[PDB]
Amino acid sequence: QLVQSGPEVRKPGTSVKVSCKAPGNTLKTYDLHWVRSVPGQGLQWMGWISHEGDKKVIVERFKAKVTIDWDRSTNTAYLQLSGLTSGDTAVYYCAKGSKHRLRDYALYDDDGALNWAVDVDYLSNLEFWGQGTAVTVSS
Amino acid sequence: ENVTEEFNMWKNNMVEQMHTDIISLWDQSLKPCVKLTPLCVTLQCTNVNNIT
Ligand SMILES: *[C@@H]1O[C@H](CO)[C@@H](O[C@@H]2O[C@H](CO)[C@@H](O[C@@H]3O[C@H](CO[C@H]4O[C@H](CO)[C@@H](O)[C@H](O)[C@@H]4O)[C@@H](O)[C@H](O[C@H]4O[C@H](CO)[C@@H](O)[C@H](O)[C@@H]4O[C@H]4O[C@H](CO)[C@@H](O)[C@H](O)[C@@H]4O)[C@@H]3O)[C@H](O)[C@H]2NC(C)=O)[C@H](O)[C@H]1NC(C)=O
Ligand SMILES: *[C@@H]1O[C@H](CO)[C@@H](O[C@@H]2O[C@H](CO)[C@@H](O[C@@H]3O[C@H](CO[C@H]4O[C@H](CO)[C@@H](O)[C@H](O)[C@@H]4O)[C@@H](O)[C@H](O[C@H]4O[C@H](CO)[C@@H](O)[C@H](O)[C@@H]4O)[C@@H]3O)[C@H](O)[C@H]2NC(C)=O)[C@H](O)[C@H]1NC(C)=O
Ligand SMILES: *[C@@H]1O[C@H](CO)[C@@H](O[C@@H]2O[C@H](CO)[C@@H](O)[C@H](O)[C@H]2NC(C)=O)[C@H](O)[C@H]1NC(C)=O
Repeated sequence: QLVQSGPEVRKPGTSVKVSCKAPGNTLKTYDLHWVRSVPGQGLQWMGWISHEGDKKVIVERFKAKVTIDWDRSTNTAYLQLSGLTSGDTAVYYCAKGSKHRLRDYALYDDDGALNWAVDVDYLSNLEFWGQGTAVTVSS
Repeated sequence: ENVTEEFNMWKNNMVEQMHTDIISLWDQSLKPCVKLTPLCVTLQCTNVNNIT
């Protein structure tokens, strides 16, 4: 299982922080995802930062106001929100999953080396999910 | 003067020797030239502008 920070209430305008912790260090090879769940509006994908540390994809719709960090030493996921508007009043879930790092077009060299490779990675699944943190913004 | 000699352009070996030569010089010059082996890659190509 996973642990998330407790429910939070924030006055709009300032920032909020959410922490997702794994028990000890048993989930390190798996990649990290953040999701949002506006009630009655389905679920949205906040973004992900992978597990090797080579990706930081965050959806552009939330790129400006949302940051996702990972502390290796404590093995802790950090989610920072800045705008904190009425639309952010919802439940944020931390998920641990796995991807498929396929190798697409790659330029081998004459001698047989690997000059470069786009090797774009594909999302496979999100096995482990946090208990969910409710963030309430009230004016 | 007063000299008669048979000739045979077809059995002549000068042509064979000079053909071998020309091949040798052709082989010799391009050896210290850039090897174009890092070009045989899949090319994405489109029809070309103002043409007839
Ligand atoms: C000749 O070149 C080809 C190039 O295509 C190469 O084949 C590919 O090799 C790569 C390298 O392993 C393969 O990438 C892995 O793929 C698996 C999924 O494989 C299954 O599904 C495919 C179809 O998509 C099937 O064809 C295949 O048979 C399998 O059924 C991924 O799951 C792997 O992901 C793991 O590694 C990633 C990094 O590489 C991680 O980011 C990812 O999170 C996964 O982590 C794994 O390891 C962790 C520890 O490191 C562990 O904790 C996790 O639980 C997890 O197990 C990986 O991307 C690719 O599938 C091959 N096929 C294709 C079509 O690309 C040949 O191998 C090569 N021949 C040689 C070198 O002899
Ligand atoms: C030899 O090969 C190894 C692995 O095979 C390479 O090691 C990795 O190299 C990649 C670069 O391709 C590194 O990825 C980059 O890491 C940066 C580290 O940033 C730290 O600080 C920021 C805050 O500024 C933190 O947010 C972050 O988590 C890190 O703690 C990132 O900043 C980079 O992010 C940038 O690029 C990504 C996409 O790549 C974008 O999404 C981001 O927005 C940002 O623009 C990037 O992720 C990776 O860290 C290396 N890992 C290790 C273990 O070394 C070697 O680089 C390679 N060496 C050579 C010479 O080829
Ligand atoms: C071959 O393709 C290249 C790539 O598109 C062409 O170069 C571009 O041409 C357009 C106009 O068609 C310019 O606006 C771009 O600035 C050019 N450069 C790039 C990097 O896109 C080139 O003109 C094509 N050759 C032709 C049409 O004969």
